[PDB]
Amino acid sequence: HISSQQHEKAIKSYFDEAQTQGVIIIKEGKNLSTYGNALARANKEYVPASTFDMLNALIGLENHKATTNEIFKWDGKKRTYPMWEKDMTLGEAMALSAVPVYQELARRTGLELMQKEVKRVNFGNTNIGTQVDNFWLVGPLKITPVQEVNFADDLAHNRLPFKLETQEEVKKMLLIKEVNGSKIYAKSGWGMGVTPQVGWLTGWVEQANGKKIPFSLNLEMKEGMSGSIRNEITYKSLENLGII
Ligand SMILES: C[C@@H](O)[C@H]1C(=O)N2C(C(=O)O)=C(S[C@@H]3CN[C@H](C(N)=O)C3)[C@H](C)[C@H]12
Repeated sequence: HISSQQHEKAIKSYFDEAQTQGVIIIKEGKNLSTYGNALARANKEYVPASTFDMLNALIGLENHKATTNEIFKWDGKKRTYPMWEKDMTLGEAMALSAVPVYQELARRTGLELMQKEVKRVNFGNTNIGTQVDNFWLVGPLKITPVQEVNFADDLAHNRLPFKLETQEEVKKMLLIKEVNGSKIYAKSGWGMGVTPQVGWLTGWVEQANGKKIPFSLNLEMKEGMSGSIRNEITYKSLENLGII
């Protein structure tokens, strides 16, 4: 019905109007489409930031460093975001993007096991360096938007090298919206200790019929933008292409 010229124009506009630069890669079956107002970002490397939480969770549960019911006690230190100053499960930590909890998990896994697991899964550039607790925030781990949607495709279809149980455990943590009768599973990332800042929203749509449509939005965050513009742009784009 609508031409691809209009889809492309509309999706470019969503990025234009938020005063950023970025892309969203969508995958339908085995076919990858690139949209936004900066198409050349697609194969450039950025730190994954809290998008890593997904894999971190996978590794931790697979290797029995945590339980889905386990309560990570707040240590009582002042937290940069007060929504973090509480006890939570990996699940609650996923929604809140509670880095302290994910750092605990990283420490439990340990640098050695972390390095092996990330080679094994072949995630991004696969280098995690020497600091087990911040590699996903400031480097040297980097990944492309194309890689991210492929990782999201793997996970949506349970193709990652981990028990099915582990995958389902981690996926249940990822539900962020129900729209129309479709479900949006995804994780945000905001890389604040890199210059310029990067923003991510990776996951998939599970439609009523059962098909799964993976996506990765990636754009530059600039000082004093709201994090939800990542969501908003993603939603409009999925809706423009009638994926929701
Ligand atoms: C919407 C917004 O308030 C909140 C949110 O969501 N964000 C995310 C996210 O999507 O990864 C983070 S992560 C954190 C920021 N500083 C840490 C760092 N060294 O980069 C990592 C914020 C808490 C920001």
